[PDB]
Amino acid sequence: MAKVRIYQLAKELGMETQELLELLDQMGVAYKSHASTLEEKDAEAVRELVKEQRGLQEKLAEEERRKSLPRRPPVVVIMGHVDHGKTTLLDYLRKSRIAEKEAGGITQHVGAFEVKTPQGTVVFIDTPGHEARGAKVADIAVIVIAADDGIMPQTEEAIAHAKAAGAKLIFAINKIDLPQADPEKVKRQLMERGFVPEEYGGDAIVIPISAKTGQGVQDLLEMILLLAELEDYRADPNAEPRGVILESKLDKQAGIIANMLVQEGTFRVGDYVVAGEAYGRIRAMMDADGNQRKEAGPGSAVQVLGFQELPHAGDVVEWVPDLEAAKEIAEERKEERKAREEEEKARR
Ligand SMILES: Nc1nc2c(ncn2[C@@H]2O[C@H](COP(=O)(O)OP(=O)(O)OP(=O)(O)O)[C@@H](O)[C@H]2O)c(=O)[nH]1
Ligand SMILES: [Mg+2]
Repeated sequence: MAKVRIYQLAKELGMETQELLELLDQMGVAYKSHASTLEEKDAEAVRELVKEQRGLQEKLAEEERRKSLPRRPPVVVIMGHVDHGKTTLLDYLRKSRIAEKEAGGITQHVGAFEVKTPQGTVVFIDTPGHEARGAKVADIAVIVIAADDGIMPQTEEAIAHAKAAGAKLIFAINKIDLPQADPEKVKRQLMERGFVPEEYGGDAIVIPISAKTGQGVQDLLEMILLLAELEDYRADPNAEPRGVILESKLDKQAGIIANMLVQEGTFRVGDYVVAGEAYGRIRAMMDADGNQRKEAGPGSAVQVLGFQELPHAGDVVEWVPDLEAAKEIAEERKEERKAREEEEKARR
């Protein structure tokens, strides 16, 4: 130092000889060999210019990986005709989820539950129902058909709903344990309706299963996760929090509560949110496993406390910066709802 030789400075910077010589050439600093001596002006300039380029590349790298978003579990709705085994399938799926013991894990109903597999986690919507807009909830819809019954128009219509809901269809032929079961009949029904099973070279997905047995139900999961990978579901935990109201109700010893599914961003306790005209602050959050949750990320379905009113199902839960923002946004929707219902006076 004062003055330093190039081979010494290179050892300081953990740098290769030719690397530093290349760099010096760029800078316009003349030398002879790496044995040559550097002026302190040049040396300090090198020390600094090395810092820039290094930090910059780490900056370029860090901002490159964040460009790639974390994945999210698939959200799955189960549908079908009455008696076709919908509920039993749902109920079974719960039972397979804790294969261990009580509890622990109060297993409270947050409007959805998660089935964790060695492949990955699947989010199943658990709530009514028959289904009788709103915001997109399920990525995947599972259309259940009894093998001993087959395709009713009810099933046909539950199919067209999921297509209007933008959900990828998965057909499950159920009750295959019955002697009067006819899975082939159902395939022909699906085909004549324009859904061609993969085995026949079409894009339709058909998994035979028994909600009674548990037979092939494992296959159904692997396929969901499979199609999930095909669709590559992902969400940004850092975006402005966005979610959807599954169900909202009243526990008299509690008061207004809401079951919410998180889609984008991360909700936290203390956040102000507005769902439709409903709003409030988040006092607490509780998951399917019962834990009191500080934060909720995409795929998380949680119990929410602190809404002022009961929010409508399927409404979008959206983060807001403060209480005054919640009021104004929620109120503005009320005015239009009110006044446009007086547009519903005449003549409609
Ligand atoms: N043999 C057989 N019976 C089943 C199977 N799955 C469901 N069931 C029977 O189907 C009957 C009613 O179907 P659920 O499982 O309750 O489905 P669900 O509640 O009727 O569905 P929705 O009426 O549309 O609400 C029950 O008696 C079940 O025992 C199955 O995989 N095999
Ligand atoms: Mg039922």
